[PDB]
Amino acid sequence: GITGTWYNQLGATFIVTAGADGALTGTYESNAESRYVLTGRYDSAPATDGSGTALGWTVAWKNNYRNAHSATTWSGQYVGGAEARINTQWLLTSGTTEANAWKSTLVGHDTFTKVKPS
Amino acid sequence: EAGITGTWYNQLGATFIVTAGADGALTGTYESNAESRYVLTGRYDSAPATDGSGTALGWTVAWKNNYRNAHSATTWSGQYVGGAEARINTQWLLTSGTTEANAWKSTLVGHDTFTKVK
Amino acid sequence: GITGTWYNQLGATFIVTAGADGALTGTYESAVGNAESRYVLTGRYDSAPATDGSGTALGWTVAWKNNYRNAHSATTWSGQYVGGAEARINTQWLLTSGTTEANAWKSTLVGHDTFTKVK
Amino acid sequence: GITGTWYNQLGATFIVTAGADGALTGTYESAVAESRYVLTGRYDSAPATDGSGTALGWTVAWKNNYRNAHSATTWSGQYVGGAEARINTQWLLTSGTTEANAWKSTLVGHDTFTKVK
Repeated sequence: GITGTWYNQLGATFIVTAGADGALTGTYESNAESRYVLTGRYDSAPATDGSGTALGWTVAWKNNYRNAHSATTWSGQYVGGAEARINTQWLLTSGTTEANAWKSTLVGHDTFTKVKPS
Repeated sequence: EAGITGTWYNQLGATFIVTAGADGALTGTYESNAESRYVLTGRYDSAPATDGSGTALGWTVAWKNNYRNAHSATTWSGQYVGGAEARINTQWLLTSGTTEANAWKSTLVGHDTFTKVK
Repeated sequence: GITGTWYNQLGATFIVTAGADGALTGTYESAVGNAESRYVLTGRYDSAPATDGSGTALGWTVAWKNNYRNAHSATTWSGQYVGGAEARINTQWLLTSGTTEANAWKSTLVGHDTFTKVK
Repeated sequence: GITGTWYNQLGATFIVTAGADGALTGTYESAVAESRYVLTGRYDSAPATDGSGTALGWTVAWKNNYRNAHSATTWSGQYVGGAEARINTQWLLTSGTTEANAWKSTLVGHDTFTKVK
């Protein structure tokens, strides 16, 4: 299932818990210095025709050591299987002035698995 | 104060009801009637820069409630811009649960803007 | 309907021609209008849209190199033209910058632009 | 290093020429003959020589003489050279829609192409 410790293709660590009511809660680490709170939602009653499980979550990149004045949201689906994975697309929006709002948002794609790259 | 807590309306008649807590959290509901209401959660920067920049945030809605399930989730990533005409400018990703064969068509992308009045 | 001069919300200027079975050509520049700010674009559109009231799908690219400047990057816009009532072109875009592999995660910006034949 | 034939993992093939002027022109076959479409776009014809990749983008409108999906895809990305050359992209697919359905007009995704079939 979704609950557990996941790693993306860059070594970041996604420690998540999926609650019964549809919640996602946890920590995202890019040690404690580099660790941040997360929260999100997931479809707690997915289709039964082979489709994956829809979900999303948010990290604001502030903690007690640093603040980058930004937030990433990941939107994706869990795909169960021999090598379970969470395939996401993400949007990183930074706090900008109006003048710089056109370049406020980065987009990318993260694949999470249970194994950490070397 | 952060200025985010309250009711927000988008360009299509949707209604976003949120509370911004002291620990950086966003919680609330997103709706159109009970059949159209859904839970949300997210994060925001509680210590934004003081150089005129907006306030980074993000939130997620999974499209299941007690009355229906679209096997889908939307994440909104963006920033709060205070002032007379406060607004929250976002970009969103809607991922549907799909089979892998159909995964290429799993994610819709768009943008929404929210205001305090309709 | 697509052939013409369009402007986005930030005042960029898009001069485009739609050819017989689907080509888009033209140029893209800044509202300042200096030549150092002008770039080539190319793209495609649907030359036989539906007859049910739906818009016309299209897209194009600009690489941000010209004779004066090189940002080592490129934007693509994807959208639809919808006619009558004041023609509009509603788009989403992607800007990719050349990066080392180590920085590829930060290579791409996303946004949206709406163009009208009015400034 | 861009000119030639590129493949994805979905059975798509495209043949492109990277012109000395920055143009990209070619054909995109969505299914390995009634499935071929024109492609055109642009790329950075003087990239850096510091390890960075080469920026590029292209479009395909899904109409040909035999069929028409009333839609178009744009890919934005970069070429990475070397023994193991790649084109790494993000893409957007927009369909023609009525305004009532415009909220659902655009799909987003990513695709990587290689020189090895």
